[PDB]
Formats: sequence, C-alpha cells, structure tokens
Amino acid sequence: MRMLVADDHEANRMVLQRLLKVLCVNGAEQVLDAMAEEDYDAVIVDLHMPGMNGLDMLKQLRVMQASGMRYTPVVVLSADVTPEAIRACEQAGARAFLAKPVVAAKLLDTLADLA
Amino acid sequence: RMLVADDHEANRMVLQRLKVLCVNGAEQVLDAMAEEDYDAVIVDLHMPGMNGLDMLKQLRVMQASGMRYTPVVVLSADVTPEAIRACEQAGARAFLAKPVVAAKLLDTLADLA
Amino acid sequence: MRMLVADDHEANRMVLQRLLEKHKVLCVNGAEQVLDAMAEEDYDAVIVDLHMPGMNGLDMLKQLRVMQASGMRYTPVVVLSADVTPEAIRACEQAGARAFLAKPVVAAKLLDTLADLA
Amino acid sequence: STLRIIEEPQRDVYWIHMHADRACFSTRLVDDITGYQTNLGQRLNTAGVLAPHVVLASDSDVFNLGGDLALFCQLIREGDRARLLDYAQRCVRGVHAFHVGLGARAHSIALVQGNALGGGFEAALSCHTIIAEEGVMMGLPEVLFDLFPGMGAYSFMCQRISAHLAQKIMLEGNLYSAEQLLGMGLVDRVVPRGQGVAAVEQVIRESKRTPHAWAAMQQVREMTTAVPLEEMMRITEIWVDTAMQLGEKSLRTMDRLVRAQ
Amino acid sequence: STLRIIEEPQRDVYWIHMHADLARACFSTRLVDDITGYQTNLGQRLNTAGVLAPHVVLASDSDVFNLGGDLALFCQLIREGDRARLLDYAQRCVRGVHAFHVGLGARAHSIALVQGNALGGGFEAALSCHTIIAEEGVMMGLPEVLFDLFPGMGAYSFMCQRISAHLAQKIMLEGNLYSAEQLLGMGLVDRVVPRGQGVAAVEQVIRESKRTPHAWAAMQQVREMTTAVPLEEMMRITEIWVDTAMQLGEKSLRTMDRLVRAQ
Amino acid sequence: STLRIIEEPQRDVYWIHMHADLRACFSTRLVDDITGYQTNLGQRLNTAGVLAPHVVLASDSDVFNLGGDLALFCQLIREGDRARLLDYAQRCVRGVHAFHVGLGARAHSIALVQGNALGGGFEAALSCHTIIAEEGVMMGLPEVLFDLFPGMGAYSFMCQRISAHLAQKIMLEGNLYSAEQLLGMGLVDRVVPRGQGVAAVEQVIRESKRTPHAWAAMQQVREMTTAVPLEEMMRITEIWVDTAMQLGEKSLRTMDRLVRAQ
Ligand SMILES: [Mg+2]
Ligand SMILES: [Mg+2]
Ligand SMILES: [Mg+2]
Repeated sequence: MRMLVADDHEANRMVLQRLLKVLCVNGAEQVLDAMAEEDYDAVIVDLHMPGMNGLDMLKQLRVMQASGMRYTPVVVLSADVTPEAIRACEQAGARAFLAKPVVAAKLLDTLADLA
Repeated sequence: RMLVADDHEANRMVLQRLKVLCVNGAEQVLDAMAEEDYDAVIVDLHMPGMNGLDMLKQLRVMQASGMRYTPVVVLSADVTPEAIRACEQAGARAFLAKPVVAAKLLDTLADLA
Repeated sequence: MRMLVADDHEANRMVLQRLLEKHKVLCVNGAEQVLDAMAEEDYDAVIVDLHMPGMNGLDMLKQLRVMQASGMRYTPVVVLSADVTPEAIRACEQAGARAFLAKPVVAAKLLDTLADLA
Repeated sequence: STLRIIEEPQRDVYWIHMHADRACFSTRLVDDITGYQTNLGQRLNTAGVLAPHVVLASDSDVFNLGGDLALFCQLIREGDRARLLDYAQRCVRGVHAFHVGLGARAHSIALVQGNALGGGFEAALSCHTIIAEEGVMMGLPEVLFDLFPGMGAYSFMCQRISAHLAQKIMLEGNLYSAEQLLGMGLVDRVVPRGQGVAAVEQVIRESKRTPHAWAAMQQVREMTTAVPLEEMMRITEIWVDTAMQLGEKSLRTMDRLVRAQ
Repeated sequence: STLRIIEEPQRDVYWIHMHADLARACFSTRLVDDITGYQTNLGQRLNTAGVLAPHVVLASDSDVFNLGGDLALFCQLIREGDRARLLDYAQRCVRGVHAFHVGLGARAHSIALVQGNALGGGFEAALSCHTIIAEEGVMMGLPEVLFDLFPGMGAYSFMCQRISAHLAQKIMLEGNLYSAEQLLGMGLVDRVVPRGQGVAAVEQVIRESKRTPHAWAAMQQVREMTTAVPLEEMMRITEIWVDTAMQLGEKSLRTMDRLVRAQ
Repeated sequence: STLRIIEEPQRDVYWIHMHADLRACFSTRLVDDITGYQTNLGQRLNTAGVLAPHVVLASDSDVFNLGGDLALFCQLIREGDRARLLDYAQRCVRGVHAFHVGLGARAHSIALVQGNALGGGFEAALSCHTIIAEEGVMMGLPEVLFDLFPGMGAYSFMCQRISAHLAQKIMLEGNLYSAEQLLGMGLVDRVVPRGQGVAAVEQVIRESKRTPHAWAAMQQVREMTTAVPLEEMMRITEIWVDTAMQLGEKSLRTMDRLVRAQ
C-alpha cells in the first residue's frame, strides 16, 4: 500500500508516519498537487487546517475524480465528533471518519477495509 | 391546583368533584392564568366563541414570550385523528374523551409532575 | 366468461379465439374497435395486443382509465406483446393493466391469469 | 337551475351545488355560476361583508368532469372559433372569480366528494382551499385527445408546485387519488367518505375567527402572486387555436368520452 | 443603545446584538431606528472602502431572539386612530428587514443567529437574512393572526423564496409555532445546531463564504435583477397592514394586551 | 466534427451526440457546432411546418460534459481579454437557451445523461425540457471551488424546478449529487439502470409523439409566461465575465489542476 498523509501540525505528521510507504505534506492544496503527479492507495487528511480545510479538499477531490482522475479513498481525522461535520464529509466523498488522537489499531484496520 | 374551563355548566361541576377552580370560557381561563399560577389546566375542545385549539395556540405564544409553563389536557366528544393532530402540535400533552373516563384523567395528571 | 380480444393480425386473433373457446369470444381489429364494442356490450375481461397501428394497447388503457372514472363500468384488461421490455411493462402497469403476458401466448398462463380476475 | 344555492346570510356562508337538475361544464352551468358570482359579489360588497365564505360543491356522484366535449366536437367540426372562444372566456371568468374571492375577498372552498377531471379539477384548483374525500380521483385528461387544460390549470398549480412539475402533470394525463394529491400539495385536506361537509365547516369556523387577517391576505395576494385575469384570457386564446386544429382521431376520442360520461 | 455592535474591520465581519439595554424584547421604535441607522452607516462605510462580500450577523443579547412588533404601541395608536404614526413605524420596520435582504446595499452576507424564540416581526427579521442559523429548542412562528392581524414585515415575500406561495399563506394564517428541527425540514431554516453552538456555526458559514467573495457578490447582483424582493412591494404590503390594524376591534386589542403582559 | 448527428426525418427525432472526435468540455468548437446545428435544424423544421419535433442531447464520451473550457478561461483572464471571454459566454448562452425554447421550432428537448455532468454540462442538461439520467451518474456545479459561479443559466433553469433560495444554495455549496439524489430534489426527471437510457428516451419520445398539438401549445404558453428570456441570461453572463476577470492566482491554479484531471 502507498499512503499520503496531510496535517498542519508538526507533531501529528511524525507519529502517523512511524506507525505506518508514506509521504507527508503540510496543506490541503499540496496534497491535491501530490495526487495530480503520483497515484496513491489511500489518503489520510486532517479536517481542521488553515486556509483550505479537509472538506474543501474533499469537495475539490470529488470533482477531480468525476472528471476522470483515478479514485483514491479518503479517511478524515478530527478532534470534533459533531454529527453535522461527519455527515458533510461523507456526503462530499469520505469513506472513513476517525476521532483525534486516533488509536493506531483502528486506523490500520480501517485502511485494510479499503482494500 | 387545577383550573377547568367548559362551556356546558353541567360539565363544569361534575369535574369539580373528582383544590379546583372552575371558569366559563376560553378567554376567562387565560385571564385566570395571569392572575395566579396553576399546576395543570383541563380544557374542553369544542367551546363556542373561542375553542380549545385557539387557547392552546394562544398559550403557546405566551409561554414562548415569557409566561410560566403549565401542561394542558384536552377533553372532547370528537376523537378523530385530524382533531388530535392540531392539538398535539399546539402544545397539548394529553387527549381525552367526553364524558371523561375517571381512571385515565387522574393517572395522566400524576405523570406530569 | 365473456371475452373481448384485439389484435391487428388475423392469425393472432384466430389462435386466441380457438384456445379460449376450450369462454365466449369476440375478436376485433384494433384498439378503437374494442372501445366501441365495450360501449355496446359488457365483457368480463379484455385481451389487447400492445402494438397495433393507429391506436395501440397503452392508449386504450389510458383512455379506459378516464372513461372508468367518468362513469363507465370497470372491466379488467390484460396486455399481449412480443415486446417484453420492462420499459413497456412499466408503462402498462402504470396505466392500469391488470396482467402482462408474453406472445406467443402460453395457454396455461393465460387461462390461470383469467381465472384470477373473476 | 343547474345550481342549487344554499345561503346563510347571518353567517355569510354560501353553498354552490353544481348539477342540481353529463356532469360537465355546459354553457348553462357556466352562465349560472358566473351569474351567481356576480350577483353574490355585488351584494357582499354593498353590505360591506368582511371575509365571506363561498363553497363549491356537487349534487352529482362526481364533482365535475370538465369541458362540454360534445359542444367542443361540434364547434371544431363546424369551424366556429368565435363561439368556442366565447365559451372558453366564460369558463375563465368563472374560475378566476373563485381565485379572487368574487371581488369581495371571499374564502373560496372546493368540496370534492366525487371525481374531478379536466375543467372540473381546474375549478377545484381555482378555490383557496380544496377538501377531498377518500377514493376521489382527480386529473387532467385533455392530452388524451391532444389538447391541454386551458381553464387555469397551469396558473393555479404554479401557486402550489414548481412550473416544471405543473407541466409534467398537464402533459402526462394521469389520474391521482386524493391521498396522492395531498402528498403532492395539490389538495389541502383528505377526509373519510361522507365527512367532507364537517371538514368544510371546520375550515369555515377556523377562518371566521380571523376575518380581518383573511381579507388583508387577499389584498396582499392581489398585489403579488394572484393570477391576473388577462393572463388566463391569453391562455384560452392559445387553447381555442389549438382545439380548432384538432384531427379526426382526437374528435373520435372525445366522442367516446362523451358516451362514457 | 438598544444595540451592542461588535466590528471586525480587518475581516469585515459585523455583529448586531439586539436588546443590549435589557438590564420587552420586541421591535420598539428605538430598536428599529438603531438598526436602520447602523445599516445605513455601515453600508456607506463598506461602499466607500470598496469592501467585497462583507458579513453582517443579526443576533440577540436576550434569552429570546425577538418577539416581534411593539404591541403596546400598536394598541395605543389603534385606539387613538393615529394611522400616520403606525404607517411610519411599519415603513421603518420594512427598511430594516429589506436592508438585510439586499445586503445593506453593499452586497453583504446577512446571517441570522437565532438562539432564542423568534415570533412575528422577529421571525420576519430572521427570514430577511440570507442564512438562518438556529439552536435546538428554539421556537419560531407568526402569531399575529391570533389577534386578527397578519405578518406585514415581509413574511410572505421572504417565505416565497423558500416555499410555495400557498404553503406560505397557510403558515401565516394558522398561527402555529414551530421548533428549529421542524423549520429545517420545511426549508425555512438553513441549519440547526446544539444549544450554545450557534456562534461556532456562524463562524463556519462566514469562513466558507469568505473564500468565495467574488462568487457571493456576483450572486447578489443576479438576485437584484431576478428574484430579489423590491422595497416598493413590501411598502405596499405594510400599507395594507396598517389599514387592517386600524380596523381592529376590542377583542383583538385585549388579546394584544395579554401578550404585552406575558412579554 | 465535435458532433455526431443522427437524424430520423420521417419521425422527426434528432440526436445530438457531443464529443464525437474524442477534454470533454464546452470548447469554442463544440459550442459553435451546437449553435450552428440548432440554427440549421430549427430553420428546416420551421419551413417544413413540423409539429412538435424531438431533439436529444447526448454524449459519445464516458462523461456527459464537464462544463466550461477552463484552459481557455485561464488564458483569457491572465491576458485580460474580456471581449473574447464575453463572446464565448454569450455563445454558450445561445446554445442552452435554444434547447430551452425548443430551437424556435417548439421542439421537445431531451437531455440523455449517461455520464457525469459538471458546471456548464449540468446547465446544458437543465436547459432541456426532460432530463433522463442513468444510475451512478454524478452532477453538480463546481465553479464556486475556483471562486466563480454557474452563469450559463443554472439559476434560471433551476428556478423552474425548485425555490430561488435552494437554487442559490446548490450554486454556492459546490457539492456533487447522484442521479437518485437529483430525482428526489426534482432536478432530474427520470433515473434508469446503466445502459437503459436510450430506451427510456424512446419511451418519452413515443409518449409525447401521440400528443403533438398539446406539446406545441404548451410551448406557446411557456413563451408568454415562465420561459427564461434570452436577454436575462445575457445579462447574467455579463456579471459572470466581470467576475471571472477579477479572479486571483489561487483560483487560476485551482482551474489548472482541474484542467489536468479533466
Ligand atoms: Mg489540526
Ligand atoms: Mg364541547
Ligand atoms: Mg401487433
């Protein structure tokens, strides 16, 4: 499996890379740039990021995949467990939704579900 | 502390039997509720002039404006689903038939408080 | 049972008349002529061919629906065609057709569905 | 004499029962309705009655089956555009009067206890409130003989549903039950068989306690969303021109419907 | 002083908190003049600075949003036969709510934050905004029929943007109150959030439309030339409203008096 | 040559298949070919006095249409060429308005959507009188994602089906919707299984072919009531072009990424 993780915080990128082939990038705009060049099995993204957020990226990715781009499942991570935010993401195209800080065992099992 | 309102003068006294104040009309019970506080109000649906549904609608806005909340139970000879429809969406908690069944009246009043 | 049958081809009317006599039958050439017949006499069931020139089976159903709501006696209609596409089956079912059977007609399936009606 | 009129002057409730003496909009029935509308409206205006109630009902086992098709067939075959236009315009005046409350800001209530087809359904839609009994069928079958509903179907439905859905309904030629129409928003209340009168009485009693509010709302309608008479008149102009171009297949369809009515 | 104004000039977000000096939460003459006065002031500042897609939030400092018209004032003017002053009040209420509808003449995004009950004019004021955020347990409705009047501050005009003309009529004449969840299903409210989460929900809406300011402003121009409610139309509706109010009887006036006391 | 035209003169049914020589978007060539054919077919139908002809808008690609030529947009915006962008926008309006008024020949316009329809593509489907969609098809208006809005009649056409307020939301949210979702919203008229769209169109054609006088009369009624005036749409694209010209580098980069994906 080939992974692509995106988070604005420095501490979050490092802990996820150690427990998991992984590429890490900062913003939501950059993960859209990274996906345009390379192909990935799954994308892990933080919901609340400055500038462009997880949902804005999700909507933009949805139109890209509908335009012809190869499908990649997206799992979202967030501190907010609010039911209104979960519904909006899966209606934008999200396949999984996990709370922060995420338990390692449940992340790996949900990644195994996608394949 | 009860407050009952009915158009029939015969129906008023028979409910008083089973700390109860009776009044005639739908506007008069509203004037009574502003005078002193009550625990529950039992009202007849089909009253001439102003009916139970109009009182419920009027109490609903008053309670939304800042008045103390008091639960309301409605009595009527009519039992059709289209009559309960309007009452339950106006603020009523319990619905009963006429003449009232003594067992269902007292039991539902205890469930409120 | 008193049966009314509509099909634009002579052979189809003949095979249907023969098999269901083993009921009383009247065969007619199109959709307009069955409507004319239904106003003159009453029938237990109508068997209509879906594809006929001028007025087809689906029109007849849609015309009967309004006629039956206008005071006309209700009478069951079963449709026959070599067209068995869900596209055509949906249209007839929505227009109030009680049964849709494939052509060439299976005598066992026709008579059993007619028995279910009355 | 096509109407049975029940007047309650002290309560200002007025009942119009169609088909008192084919249960369709004949010339006689149309003239009797418009004649009564004009009469009652003038009496209500001069007496300064606030928010009167007018009920459109039927004495037949159906509500109304629509246009006089036998008259249509004859005028189309004879090429008499002038008389067909005249009929169509008078039908418009009848249904528009219900829509604007007879010019007296009345509450128009349609009581539909039997089937309402074509013009019949349009007449129900011209009222402010439609009460229907269970098992009643309504629809617009004029497409089945290659015509369209020109007595305000489009204008009245656009008050309740989208312009696009209104178009579909007018061109599909399906019949709908009371329960279906309720879900579609084309009917306001569905009650059990033989309970329609009581349901109308409840509506009357409800709006009788707010007569100033009702009358004011009619004024608001007049200056906003109300269907202008002129618009409907121009729609029947198109209706007549279309009817005059109808072929023998359509005329035979109309003849069959005439016999079934 | 009936308003508490919070301005964020570098982000162009502006908060209007009604009922700042409640220490009756209705549209009094003072409150209406303060709103229109601020709308005109802020709108002119936004136009001259050429601000693209500013955000204006209508909120409340009371435990209710707004209970509607000043009924005590209504009762007095009707009894005195003062049509001129009642018309003046009604016209000023129209200007307030229409300004929210057209974005203060500066193509602003108007957001109603409803954290308490909104009745009559109060509900109409929420409906005048482009987005309505409501908290759970909040009740809204149009109770003016209960004293034989109708909502004349744009209820009909604003609801017709969201629902059919026929359903709008029913709602105006039934006099029922509806919960936030019910209004959401009816399409009369845009978002329902848990108690005490309204501000965060408004912030999400702001942040969402802040990233598309050109698209927002262009859409206002499109509204202006198509579906936008003309001021003149609303003015003529309040003309009917005042004429109706002047004809009200003693039964209606007593109903209004009882509501005044409960308020 | 961007179109594959199938004509059935004896039945008066006409099929327009987009993207015959294949980005599956509204390029200048595709727009000119559509308007050119609309004008041609409309004139032939008028002079022959054809009553209620049928015109079908379909696609030969695995998508329906992905919308505006974004690569062209990026170039004209960077160059400051308002005149050419307005010209493009106005021609797109003429294309979709012609479907809305039945080519000036009171035609029944049917959109057959068997692949994704985005932006202008969705607007083109909405310009038709009937929209047939296959299961699994996605439609939406993603132009907000690069800070623009749908200016090819999205607002005008949706207001025929839903409220003005809901139309506004849909235009500014930038969500995609499935065929089933759009059906529930009233933005699509029929949803059929994959590979059954043609048969569904044939049923619609056969249904309205039996009532040609009724159809044509209804178009006349539309013309004088609820029909969207060309002028209104032209003024909307004027706003569209002025907005597009003001777009920044962030929006232009978003458009560039979509160009590469599309
Ligand atoms: Mg974070
Ligand atoms: Mg009683
Ligand atoms: Mg055959």
